[PDB]
Amino acid sequence: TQECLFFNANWEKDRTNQTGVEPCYGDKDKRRHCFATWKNISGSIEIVKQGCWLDDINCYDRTDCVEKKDSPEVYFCCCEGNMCNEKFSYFPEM
Amino acid sequence: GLECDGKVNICCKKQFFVSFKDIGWNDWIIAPSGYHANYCEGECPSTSGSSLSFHSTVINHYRMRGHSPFANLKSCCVPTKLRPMSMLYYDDGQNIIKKDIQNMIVEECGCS
Ligand SMILES: *[C@@H]1O[C@H](CO)[C@@H](O)[C@H](O)[C@H]1NC(C)=O
Ligand SMILES: *[C@@H]1O[C@H](CO)[C@@H](O)[C@H](O)[C@H]1NC(C)=O
Repeated sequence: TQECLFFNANWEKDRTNQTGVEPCYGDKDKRRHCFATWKNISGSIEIVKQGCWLDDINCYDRTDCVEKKDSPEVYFCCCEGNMCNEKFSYFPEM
Repeated sequence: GLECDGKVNICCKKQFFVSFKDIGWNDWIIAPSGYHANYCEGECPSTSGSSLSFHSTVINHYRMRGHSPFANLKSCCVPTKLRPMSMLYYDDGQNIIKKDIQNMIVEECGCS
């Protein structure tokens, strides 16, 4: 009963699916996550990838998918919860 | 297996963090910036884990029954269980790639 939004901007080159819902599989007693990585050129957001993410503490106890790093070239996002990567936000931690 | 708690130099899993910034890998690794790789350390006196493999179990069964040369072999702290881990890095053609790389984090340490 765990799944994440799947999106691959490189679907053509990789010859894989472009969208869909990816089921998250992980070892017992190990958490599961969703991830989102995009670009933010002057406000126009361009998603790069979205899908399941393996057990990562950095993603623990986060129902919101937020990027807290300061102005990265490629924004990353990870979170806990079904479709938690459905939406993402930017809130740098200073 | 066991986690290292000092004093006792038995085979235990010592925690260890790898910072991609340190080894100069953050230029091609978007996420994460680092991770807990860990390693194994500790002397092994007379397979000394908690949940081994079929092969280690069969040979261990020959060891605990006196059948040599197993009683003439070294025993050393080595990783027994290894965990995969997700990474978002750059391809050789500067393409953003996400993979579930295997044998990334040492979870259990045992004696060979
Ligand atoms: C990929 O897309 C095809 C066509 O929609 C579908 O049949 C298949 O199950 C999908 N696979 C995954 C892993 O999403
Ligand atoms: C980056 O995207 C977020 C929404 O996810 C937005 O709030 C922010 O303004 C964007 N960055 C810039 C520089 O516009």
